[PDB]
Amino acid sequence: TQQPIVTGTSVISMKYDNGVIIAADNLGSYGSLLRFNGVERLIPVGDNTVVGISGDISDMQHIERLLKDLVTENAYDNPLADAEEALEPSYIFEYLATVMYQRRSKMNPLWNAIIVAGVQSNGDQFLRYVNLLGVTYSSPTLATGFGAHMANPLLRKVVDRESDIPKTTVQVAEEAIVNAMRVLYYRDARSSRNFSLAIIDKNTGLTFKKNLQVENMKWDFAKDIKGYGTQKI
Amino acid sequence: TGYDLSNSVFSPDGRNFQVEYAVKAVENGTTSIGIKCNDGVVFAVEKLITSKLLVPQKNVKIQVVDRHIGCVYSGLIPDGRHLVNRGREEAASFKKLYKTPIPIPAFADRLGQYVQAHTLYNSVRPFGVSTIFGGVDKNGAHLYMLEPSGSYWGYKGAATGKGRQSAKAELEKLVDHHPEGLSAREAVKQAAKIIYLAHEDNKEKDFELEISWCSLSETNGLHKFVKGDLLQEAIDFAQKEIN
Repeated sequence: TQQPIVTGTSVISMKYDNGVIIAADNLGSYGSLLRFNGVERLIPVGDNTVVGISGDISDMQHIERLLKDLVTENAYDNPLADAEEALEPSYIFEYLATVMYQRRSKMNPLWNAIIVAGVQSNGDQFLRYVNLLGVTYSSPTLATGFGAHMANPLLRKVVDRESDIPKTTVQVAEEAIVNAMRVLYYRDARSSRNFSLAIIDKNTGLTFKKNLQVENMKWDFAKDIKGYGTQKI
Repeated sequence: TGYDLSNSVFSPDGRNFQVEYAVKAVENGTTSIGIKCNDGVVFAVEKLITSKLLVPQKNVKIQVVDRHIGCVYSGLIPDGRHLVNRGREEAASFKKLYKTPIPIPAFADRLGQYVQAHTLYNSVRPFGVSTIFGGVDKNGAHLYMLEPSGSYWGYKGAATGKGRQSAKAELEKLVDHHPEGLSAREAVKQAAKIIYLAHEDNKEKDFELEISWCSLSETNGLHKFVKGDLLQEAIDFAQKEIN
């Protein structure tokens, strides 16, 4: 039985025609206090997977170490560690999904929601969710926390079902993700303007973008809003 | 007498005959060497091709520990694997607690204490391997050689197996002719030659060469296997020297 302390908010993601996009802000909240501002919540495993983690940061840091140690262990007695026997997104996910459920079953969970985004060796897109309860699911768009309530609706307008994935380009997909991150900044009280975004493409590979900012924000209309009803001045 | 029948028993000399008997198993094994260089280490080993049926390049004997340490050994191969499995546990629990990857001298003692522990009781057998290993850490490059007794030292060059004396003689010449230091790419070529020269003591069956290396500049401090063009370049260099 835990209670989360230092926390990370929404992780959002979606599939497009050649791969997957995943994003998460760089904030480590401490309740209402916006305590830490240089937190990287997207962690790449190899050159073909990115694990996005929300929830308790101390448990995120534990998961980082497990993934780091997984890469090491995979290399042992493995001549094809950088080729045919390299780590797949599906391997990395299932491992995490096992650990998450084992910990919830011991009544001592890793207080996290995790999205494993990547591209398999055969070129297929991989995107799957797992959380502190060991609940897993997959969808063309996945999001945690507030992202589930606000981002998914916006991302589903682009990719509403499986057949929309080949029609969606990386430019369109990234634009929707960046738009969603702005909406979350408007409305999520535990979000920050600064964020990281990662693109795993089957052709161009892993592109990890750091220090992005929410921009093109509409605040001008606020000047016209006076009082809460009757007040004219 | 009967002092040699049980492990951990002192003879009247003050010797543990069971450990010396384990050394005989090491002496019986194939040749393996280690060469310390400017900013790293190089490991090489003789792989006897018993038959045509052996798949080339697919019976790897050199093992990696963590991401920065290389291990090679001569003698009873399974014993060497058991030792490396332990090393990996030791290295993992070090990194787990102290964050930093295990230093090579620290790692060397972890194996040393474990092998030494197998000379303390009659319910276990001493290790039938001499292990040459090392890597690059915060303090630079380190090469070690560990023996059945648990004895290990730091080395400029190390050799063990059936062609150890031939290899040692060739290693001593390098140390004399290169006081300022040997480069990583040079050490790989020399390693190949020395394995070929040490193969004269095991020349019934022909062999397969296998080399690995850690180097701060060449491999970025990480352990990697020497493959493809770099391997064939080293083989050709060795072929030219024997003739």
